[PDB]
Amino acid sequence: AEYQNIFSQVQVRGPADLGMTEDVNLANRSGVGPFSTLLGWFGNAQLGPIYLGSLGVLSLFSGLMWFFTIGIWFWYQAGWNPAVFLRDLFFFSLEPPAPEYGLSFAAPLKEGGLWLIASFFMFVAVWSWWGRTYLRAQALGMGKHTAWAFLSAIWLWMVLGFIRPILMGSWSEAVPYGIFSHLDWTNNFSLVHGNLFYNPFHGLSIAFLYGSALLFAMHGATILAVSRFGGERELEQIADRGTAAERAALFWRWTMGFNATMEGTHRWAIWMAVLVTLTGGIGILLSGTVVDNWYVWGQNHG
Amino acid sequence: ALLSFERKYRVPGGTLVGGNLFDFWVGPFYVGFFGVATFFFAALGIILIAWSAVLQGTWNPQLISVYPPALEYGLGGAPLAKGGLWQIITICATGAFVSWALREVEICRKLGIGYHIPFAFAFAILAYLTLVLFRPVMMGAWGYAFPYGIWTHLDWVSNTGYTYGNFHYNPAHMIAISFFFTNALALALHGALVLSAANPEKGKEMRTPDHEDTFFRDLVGYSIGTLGIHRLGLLLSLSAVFFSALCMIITGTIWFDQWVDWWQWWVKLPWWANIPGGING
Amino acid sequence: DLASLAIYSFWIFLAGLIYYLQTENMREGYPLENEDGTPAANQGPFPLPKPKTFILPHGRGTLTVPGPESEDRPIALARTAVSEGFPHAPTGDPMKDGVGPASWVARRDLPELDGHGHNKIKPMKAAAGFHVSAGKNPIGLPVRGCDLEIAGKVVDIWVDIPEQMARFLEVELKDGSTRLLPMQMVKVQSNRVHVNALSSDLFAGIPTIKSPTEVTLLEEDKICGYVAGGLMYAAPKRKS
Ligand code: BCL
Ligand code: BCL
Ligand code: BCL
Ligand SMILES: CC[C@H]1c2cc3[nH]c4c(c3C)C(=O)[C@H](C(=O)OC)c4c3nc(cc4[nH]c(cc(n2)[C@@H]1C)c(C(C)=O)c4C)[C@@H](C)[C@@H]3CCC(=O)OC/C=C(\C)CCC[C@@H](C)CCC[C@@H](C)CCCC(C)C
Ligand SMILES: COC(C)(C)C/C=C/C(C)=C/C=C/C(C)=C/C=C/C(C)=C\C=C\C=C(C)\C=C\C=C(/C)CC/C=C(\C)CCC=C(C)C
Ligand SMILES: [Fe+3]
Repeated sequence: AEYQNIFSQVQVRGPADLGMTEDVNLANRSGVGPFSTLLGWFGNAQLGPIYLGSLGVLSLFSGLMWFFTIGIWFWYQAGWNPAVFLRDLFFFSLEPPAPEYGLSFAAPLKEGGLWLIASFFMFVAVWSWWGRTYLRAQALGMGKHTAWAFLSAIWLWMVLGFIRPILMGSWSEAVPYGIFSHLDWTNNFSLVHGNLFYNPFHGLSIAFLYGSALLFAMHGATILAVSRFGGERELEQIADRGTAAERAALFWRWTMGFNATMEGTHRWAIWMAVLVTLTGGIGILLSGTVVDNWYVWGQNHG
Repeated sequence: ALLSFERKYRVPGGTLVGGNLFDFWVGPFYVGFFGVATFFFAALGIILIAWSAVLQGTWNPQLISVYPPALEYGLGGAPLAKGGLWQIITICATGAFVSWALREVEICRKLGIGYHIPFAFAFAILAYLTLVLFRPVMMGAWGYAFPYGIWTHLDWVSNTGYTYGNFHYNPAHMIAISFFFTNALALALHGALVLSAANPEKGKEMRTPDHEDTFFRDLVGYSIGTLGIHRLGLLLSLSAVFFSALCMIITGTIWFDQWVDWWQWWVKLPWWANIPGGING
Repeated sequence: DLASLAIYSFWIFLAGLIYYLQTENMREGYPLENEDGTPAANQGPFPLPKPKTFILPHGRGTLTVPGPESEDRPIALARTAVSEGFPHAPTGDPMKDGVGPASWVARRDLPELDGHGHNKIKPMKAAAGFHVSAGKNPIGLPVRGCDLEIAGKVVDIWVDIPEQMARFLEVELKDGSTRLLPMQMVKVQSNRVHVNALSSDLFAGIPTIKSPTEVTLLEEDKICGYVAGGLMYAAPKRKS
């Protein structure tokens, strides 16, 4: 076997990397976690340190709060029985209020209120994490791209659980918490709307979703392939193009007749990915608020 | 015709077949021997689709559609218009894709870089071949294959999945879909990380991998790192397609009932089948 | 209606976005050139972009792309045919000359530096706290080339300090001098390190570096260039 750089042949270990201080309040980094040899065949061996600020803690707490809320309703649905719980794990489902309560918070705890409670914990957990996304970047003087991109994931999630239920007039329109139910909600959502294959935004979304597997497979292979000239050090190849970046561009140019720069290909990346949910969320947003059947709409576009 | 740093690499050699015979470029395109294979297979197959498009009555790409032989024909050939055009176009398709990979191997050799790209492409080729050749052969007919039309092949996706109820319950399809999703997550993250370092705050100087490592650890207590993430993209991608093929090679061959039903192996275990309470007692 | 407005607008946004993305990837390699180095007639339908400036962090200066472009190095190749589009033969030894799959670019002849200004890559011996943590340790293995002849002994590993990753084997010749091999082009096994790209007699010819505790981006390019070149150019002495 000639060698492929998929796993490492040697791990090498130094002092724990505490990382650049920049405008970061170091009060808040934890200290280093331990070192997984296992992780280290593949990527980095070192776990931690993590930073937890006040916003940090907030997010992570309501995080667990949502998880723990879903989880009692599951133990309850299991009637407190540990073996039943394990057995019926994918079957338990925490559902939203019935269509009757509309958008009200009135619904009893045991038929929708528990849902909104968990939904409330999820909403502050996600959004706080979001601002955590930006803040960690500010402290380091990095650009804002992670938060912008994370905003695209949030837009679908937003439209699914909140924007769309409001616009349609009730919380029953939104998605159960549970492994099978959310699958069922999905399949079901499509049926009620005329099959999402006829919704042009769905189709676009697939093109990007598949497209991201294409791009990353291309890109990840391209790098591993030029990794024998230090290709993986993309930022310094951006600052000072080396043979790795050249031989990369020219693979794609000789194959398909155009190519990227080491920096550009990352902008293909961020967009290919972000467009998946951007596009998706427009597609759901419009479902049933503006088009009740995609087939029908499709029949005479306008 | 050339990129500014390009001449120095345009040297003779690396070919797989043909020696120096088809070793040249046309505009930016390298020409394999396999560049010549691909053009022949791809132009023949396009010609046969344009052909087929008249035998069928339309010139509109949203209508052109080429269907496999009907189930009745089993594994045999089938007249040109009753499915054989499809049989020949599929042979062109495979011919054209396998050439493309082999052409990519040749480009790899001239350039002194590794074989990762075509190896990766190969998983796509295998997925296609799973839909149009492996699965139909394990099942008895070319007619289980999908047809070549923009909108008619989604017809085939709906029809095929709905033969097992909600396809969501196909457990390999679940793992596949997880791989796809995680892949798009890694793609968003990698892109935005690298850009956020090369394009920092403003007036500010370019960040370093130490920054990229640092931001990640700050956010989630971990960073896989710059070699890591490219290995991961590759793995996530390829794993997605591998479980894509696996979920389809097994559907209709070793499992052919309603996928939702498979799950009963779990719920029906001795230790708890008959305990009462919860959703299944 | 609204859903038709959104889709059609989206197609428009999508076209500008493709355009923007396409132009962005022109900040290198462009303008296109003829096989003789002068500007090609046709540059395709995309204009160059207004240029941008990266500020490099250790008073290392600027990059501003696109900008005027050259190889900053002689290219020992000549045309092998009378019109655009054929291979250009190496006029010399391709390996010694840095052409073809042995090519390197004229990157800066300083070392890439960590986030803290220190050289990123050091021999493990001058790197405090750094040791081999898992897998077979190469150090002290004999190094074998594609002719199955021994060409030296591994005497340290050069490591990436901030990513904690092996990046070269420093290997010693009959000579007593050393060369760097890219970690990615060697196979570390039980009783030896095998190197396929190079025959035993082509190790002396590996590009040498100026300090023995630093590599520069330029040296790194010439070394990686050279060994990758061997896959094509040492195929004469490669056995089975
Ligand atoms: C993969 C599992 C299913 C399947 C499920 C879906 C579903 C579901 C959807 C599509 C959609 C698409 N699929 Mg399909 N599709 C399958 C297999 C294929 C094959 C194949 C050779 O096996 C091809 C060529 C396509 C092609 C297509 C495109 C028409 C469209 C957007 C794809 C995309 O962006 O990919 C990522 C790739 C890129 C961004 C690279 C660009 C790919 C280009 C645009 C493809 C052009 C194909 C061309 C029109 C065929 C022309 C003949 C040539 C002249 C020879 N599908 C199998 C049977 N496909 C979407 C659609 O809108 O349907 C109308 C959609 O919703
Ligand atoms: C029978 C079912 C219907 C169908 C119904 C739907 C429905 C309904 C929807 C989709 C959606 C999608 N479908 Mg469809 N779909 C069908 C058939 C297909 C087929 C196919 C035929 O092969 C394909 C390839 C797809 C593909 C796709 C995707 C492009 C798109 C989802 C994008 C995404 O990334 O979601 C994954 C990403 C997210 C959901 C965002 C998550 C972000 C949040 C912020 C993260 C929260 C994390 C949480 C806190 C947990 C943390 C735990 C941690 C470990 C700590 N569908 C059939 C036709 N499909 C979605 C879409 O937009 O379409 C318009 C959608 O709503
Ligand atoms: C109602 C429909 C069913 C369903 C039934 C099916 C069926 C049936 C299938 C899938 C398949 C898939 N489904 Mg499902 N699926 C459903 C729900 C979903 C949802 C969702 C959110 O609800 C999602 C995200 C998915 C996702 C997926 C993936 C796991 C997989 C598609 C990718 C793939 O296989 O690529 C593999 C990629 C290819 C095959 C492309 C091959 C490219 C080739 C090699 C080269 C082409 C080049 C081109 C010709 C060049 C043109 C010229 C140039 C453009 C210039 N399914 C619903 C429940 N799903 C498919 C699968 O697993 O396939 C194996 C499949 O067959
Ligand atoms: C790891 C798998 C992921 C992946 C990877 C991947 N794809 C790849 C590669 C890699 C590494 C390449 O190197 C190669 C490439 O050159 O990319 C630019 C490629 C490629 N993947 C492509 C398409 C493609 N990949 C897809 C998917 C995926 N590719 C996976 C998700 C899809 C999806 C998701 O649906 C599509 C549509 C092409 C851009 C390119 C392959 C180009 C090629 O092989 O060119 C040769 C052939 C022709 C130019 C003409 C076609 C020949 C005729 C026989 C016509 C008819 C065939 C027929 C089936 C028509 C179908 C009709 C449809 C409407 C359904
Ligand atoms: C082992 O035992 C213990 C005790 C640890 C507990 C175990 C628990 C387990 C295993 C739990 C499993 C949980 C699961 C399976 C969760 C799955 C969730 C899924 C699958 C999908 C979710 C999709 C969610 C969406 C789309 C939600 C969007 C939500 C919003 C937009 C917020 C909505 C707004 C609300 C509720 C209003 C409140 C706020 C204002 C400002 C008015
Ligand atoms: Fe990258």
